[PDB]
Amino acid sequence: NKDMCPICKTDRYLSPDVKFLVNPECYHRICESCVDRIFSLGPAQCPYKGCDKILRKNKFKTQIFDDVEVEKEVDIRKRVFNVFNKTIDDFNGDLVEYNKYLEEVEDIIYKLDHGIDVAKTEEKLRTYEEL
Amino acid sequence: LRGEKIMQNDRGDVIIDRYLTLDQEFDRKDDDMLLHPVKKIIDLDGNIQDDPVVRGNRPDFTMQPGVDINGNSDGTVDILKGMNRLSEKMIMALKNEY
Amino acid sequence: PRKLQDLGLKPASVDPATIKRQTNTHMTGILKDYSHR
Amino acid sequence: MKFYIDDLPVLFPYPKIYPEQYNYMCDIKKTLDVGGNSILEMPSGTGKTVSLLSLTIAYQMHYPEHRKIIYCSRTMSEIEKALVELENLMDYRTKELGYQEDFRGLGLTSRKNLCLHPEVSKERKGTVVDEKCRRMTNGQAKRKLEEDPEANVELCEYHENLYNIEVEDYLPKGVFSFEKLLKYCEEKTLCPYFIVRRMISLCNIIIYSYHYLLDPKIAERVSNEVSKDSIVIFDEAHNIDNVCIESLSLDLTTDALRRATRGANALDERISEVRKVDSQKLQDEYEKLVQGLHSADILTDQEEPFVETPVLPQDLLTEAIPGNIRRAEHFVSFLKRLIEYLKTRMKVLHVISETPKSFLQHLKQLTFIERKPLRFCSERLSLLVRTLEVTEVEDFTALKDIATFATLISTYEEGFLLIIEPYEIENAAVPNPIMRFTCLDASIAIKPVFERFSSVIITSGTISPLDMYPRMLNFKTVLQKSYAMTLAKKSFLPMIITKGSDQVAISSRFEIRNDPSIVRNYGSMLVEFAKITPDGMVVFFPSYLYMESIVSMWQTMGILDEVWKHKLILVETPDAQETSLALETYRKACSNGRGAILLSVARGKVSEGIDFDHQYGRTVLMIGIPFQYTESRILKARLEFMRENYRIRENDFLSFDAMRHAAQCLGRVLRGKDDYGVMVLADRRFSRKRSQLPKWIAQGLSDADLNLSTDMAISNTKQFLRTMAQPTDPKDQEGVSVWSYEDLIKHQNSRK
Ligand code: SF4
Ligand SMILES: [Zn+2]
Ligand SMILES: [Zn+2]
Repeated sequence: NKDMCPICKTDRYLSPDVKFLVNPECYHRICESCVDRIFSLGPAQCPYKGCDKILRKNKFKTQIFDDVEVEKEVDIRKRVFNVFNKTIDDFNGDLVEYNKYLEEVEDIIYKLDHGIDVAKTEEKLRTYEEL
Repeated sequence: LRGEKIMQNDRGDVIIDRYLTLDQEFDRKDDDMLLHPVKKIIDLDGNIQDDPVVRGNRPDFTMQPGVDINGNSDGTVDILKGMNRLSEKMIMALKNEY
Repeated sequence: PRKLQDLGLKPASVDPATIKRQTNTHMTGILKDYSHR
Repeated sequence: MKFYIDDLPVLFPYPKIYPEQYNYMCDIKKTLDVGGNSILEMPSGTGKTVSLLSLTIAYQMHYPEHRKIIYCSRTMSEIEKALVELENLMDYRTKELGYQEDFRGLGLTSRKNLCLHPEVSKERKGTVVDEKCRRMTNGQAKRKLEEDPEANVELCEYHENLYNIEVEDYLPKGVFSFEKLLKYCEEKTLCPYFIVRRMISLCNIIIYSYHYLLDPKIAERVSNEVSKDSIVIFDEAHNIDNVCIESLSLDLTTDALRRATRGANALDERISEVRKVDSQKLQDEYEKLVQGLHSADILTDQEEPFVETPVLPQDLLTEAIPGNIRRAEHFVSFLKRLIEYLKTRMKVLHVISETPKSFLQHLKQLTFIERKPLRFCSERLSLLVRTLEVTEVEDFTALKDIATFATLISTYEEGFLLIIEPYEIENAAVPNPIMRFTCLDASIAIKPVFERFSSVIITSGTISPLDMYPRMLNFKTVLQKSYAMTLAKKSFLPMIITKGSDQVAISSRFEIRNDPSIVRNYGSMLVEFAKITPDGMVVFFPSYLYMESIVSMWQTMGILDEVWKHKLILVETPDAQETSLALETYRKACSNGRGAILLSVARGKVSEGIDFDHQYGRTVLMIGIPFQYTESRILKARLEFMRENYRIRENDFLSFDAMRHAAQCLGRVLRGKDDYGVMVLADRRFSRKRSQLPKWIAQGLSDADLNLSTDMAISNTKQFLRTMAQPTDPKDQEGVSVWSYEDLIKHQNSRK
């Protein structure tokens, strides 16, 4: 797992040109070679033991942080900050309101990361983004 | 014992070399034989321990003992301690029971 | 060796094209040859 | 003696006085009465500390203001010397005034230097000592013991015994040196460290190192108790900039970050464990955080924050927590992703230097951490750890470094730079990435000191040139002058050697350190001088690495065998305890006539407070100019900042920095005027640095000695040593170099 593809086990030592990729849907490492073959002609199920989440090739990206757990939080933070975005001037300098607003956003992000209330919170995200 | 760097390229006597590890035990025993509390006037340990939380920029390699490519000590520091130990033992020998 | 170098793997050999194969005679019998020092 | 100044009577602890000392005292009195800062450069061969204490102590006892005195030295050993001199001066006053006046004087240092606990004083690291003492003194053990005596937690009898007596009765009136302080406290089972820190507000004169005044981590607690109008003295402040810069500097390695993730994971696990069983503590802490309280309002005076404030007290935000890191879990996640960003920035392949603003902008881009929450990282962590019942903090020790970095980078933006290097050691098989946060401006750390205190005296034996220090440190002086010793007969012979006996130029340039001719030429100089030097010889090298290489070369050649026949060889080592034993052996060897030679580093531990008065030093051999490593990213950045801001040329500062260290070592040989020694500067580059040396040293350097050979140097040294062994004529120094009471009055009459 150190430097070999979980599927084809193409180690970098024998294939230094190998390049790894990850998918936000399940955050699973996979080399470029496997991605093209399984998803070139259309969507397919993740080829992992225990994972049945479908994914598309276009969604693959390069991992930034070496820790998968931190990657999930940052991407969720980016998704939330695309809807829940405000500044101190938004509350006319009211620090107390701004601090409470920041904590609420942090609370939402925490719930999304650990799936406390996925159904209820997801609806709240959809409700707010419209207005 | 002459304070000269030992070279792995050349080997001397098989019989005598057996005592090399024993000397490492004597040096540690001799280090305690010389270690004792020092007057605060020339106490260099307290100068560096004056601020236990001091954290700045660590010194360059010129201010630290030399190291090899592999990162281990080159061994030149050991002879420096050996001559330092020899001088300390000579002075201590003067202050005998007599 | 060239094929491995082109694919990335370091070859543990080289092409064999690179190797470069690289008056007075009464004193006769008395004077020793002190040619060098 | 007891003479008079314009209106201030001063009691000198000796029947005699040098002309320089009286002139030194008069100038100091003028500065104190007029106010402001001043820079005084007094020779090392004349009593400086005694003069300072004599005048300042009289000043505080005579004027109605009774201003307190703050004495700042550079090392703990200097504090001991100052206290010993103070005790002698106070004893003389007590014998002439007929009574012991109300006076308290104490020195300060870390717990390691004053811990009497039989189990905690046996530690080789000061951080561990602090942790153990805090565990037994935070009060958690006392509170737990009160609730349930069956608790196995122990207490410190020394700390406990102090509660019985009042703070004003910890020590009897007088001056207590460290040697005396430990003995008195041992006989009564009391903690010297806590006694001193609780009496700072009551001491007439307080002595501590520069780290206790310039480093924000430890200065704030001590500074909060001292007075605002007290007298401040900076003794031996010729290297104060290094202390100022190192206070706001940090270095991060790959191992530090790898150890940080483990601590962060442990912290999250600990929070989960506490959440299950005891969740009221988190809510109670959260409630206060919502109110707007900080560590000062929450933490008791008995306990100390886990993370020392790494920024100056004037730069800390007074607003409530932003709210992002208000909850424990949110803060841990905030901390965790911060560590990842640091880790992913350590994979760089070439040196990158960027300002904190650029680093913050990139941080705000890759992740969504804002500047304001970053500034509170250290403050928030100290609160979370305190409420977590973290009695064992071995895992969380690494997190202190990350918090310090976060609070430093997010606070200051000017005069600071961030350096990332792919090779900590250029000669390494595997790259070792390092992230250095360096402070370029040297006046940031000292700015509060020059503003809080009105009058500050900066004195040192080799502080020259005096014009640059005001340029480097943003402050102004009412007067700045240097005294020249009025010695009747030449007592020190400063010489410069540019070539060896073979007339070959000699230099200590690092690139040519492995040269058979230079190594032999330096070795020949060492042997030849050792033959004529009677008892003691101190050898200073430009860097420790240079000493290692050159010393090893001498061993192979066989120079040392010849040196061993005349004197014992002692060498400075990186270990502090081993070096201290070497000094003890070196001093013992010089006293008994065996003769010894000490090899040290000009920028080492020996040169920063160790003295070689009379026998322990009779000749100083400066092997090369102690030039800093020019090819250093930290140094190069520092030079650029000074050039652009203070208009200081790169070459001028580098030469000034090297000379300030060479002179520093030169002044550690003369005590009084009956002391003598020969100073030789062995480098072709010293020939043009005569104008940069201290005035009292330059005046003694003749024009014929600017460039000498080894053979010529020995002849002059032998002649000088022979000349200094003759009985000095008393009449030649009755009133030209030493003043009796009658002579001093005469000088006060002619001047008036
Ligand atoms: S209270 Fe004093 S004696 Fe006790 S552990 Fe702390 S420093 Fe040591
Ligand atoms: Zn693959
Ligand atoms: Zn999957």
